[PDB]
Amino acid sequence: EVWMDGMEITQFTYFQQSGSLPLLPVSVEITYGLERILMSLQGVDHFKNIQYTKGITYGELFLENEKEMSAYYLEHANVDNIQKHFD
Amino acid sequence: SVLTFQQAIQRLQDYWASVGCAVMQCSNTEVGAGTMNPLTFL
Amino acid sequence: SVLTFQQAIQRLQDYWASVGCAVMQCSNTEVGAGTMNPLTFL
Amino acid sequence: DFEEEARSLLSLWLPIPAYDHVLKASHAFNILDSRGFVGVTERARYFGRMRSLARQCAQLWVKTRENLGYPLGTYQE
Repeated sequence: EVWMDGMEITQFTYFQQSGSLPLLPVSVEITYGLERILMSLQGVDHFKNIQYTKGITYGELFLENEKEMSAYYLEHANVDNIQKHFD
Repeated sequence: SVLTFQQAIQRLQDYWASVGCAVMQCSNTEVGAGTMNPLTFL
Repeated sequence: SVLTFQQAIQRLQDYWASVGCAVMQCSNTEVGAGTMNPLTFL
Repeated sequence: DFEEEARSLLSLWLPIPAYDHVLKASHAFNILDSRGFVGVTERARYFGRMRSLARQCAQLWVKTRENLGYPLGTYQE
């Protein structure tokens, strides 16, 4: 994993199993995370201040989706019409 | 000035296209990570 | 040269990013058309 | 099931998931039409149900956003 100035920003992996059968040839996986990078490159401590484009902020797009999908996944998710859908 | 959130993408996915990677789109099913998308597990 | 498909997007995004539009990601659920997206109807 | 879930969510003043369920409800009708198991009399019923749900879901977003003071801006003249 790649630390830029103390922050873990990226993971970097060579694959060797997938499913249950070994790999041939092996793959390289690089996975950037683009909100832990932008807070460092911009001097911001709370994601809802990240500048999305010139004029609009990240909070002012995804805040209420962050706020009221939490109430769904956390309190009001009907929990038997999911136990059936699983099977 | 500083890099905004969409310029980060608009530069990452053109650099990695100069190298030679194909640039696909995301899926249309909810996933928890990226390494389980249909086109990096299969 | 002849235009390719993966750079027509790069020319149609960096243009509308200069007029003032804010480019975003695609839909999440299977949309039957291009209008029913929650980013346009609501 | 999706129609009823959308109605129940809309009754609780939750606009975004309520409209999200409408898309996956309207996809099922199209996939039913593709197979060919929808008659010529149920078409009107399906269209009426879907349009009623969409109409009663749309007029909730405007009522939800007005209480926040319109942070983006306001248009005049």
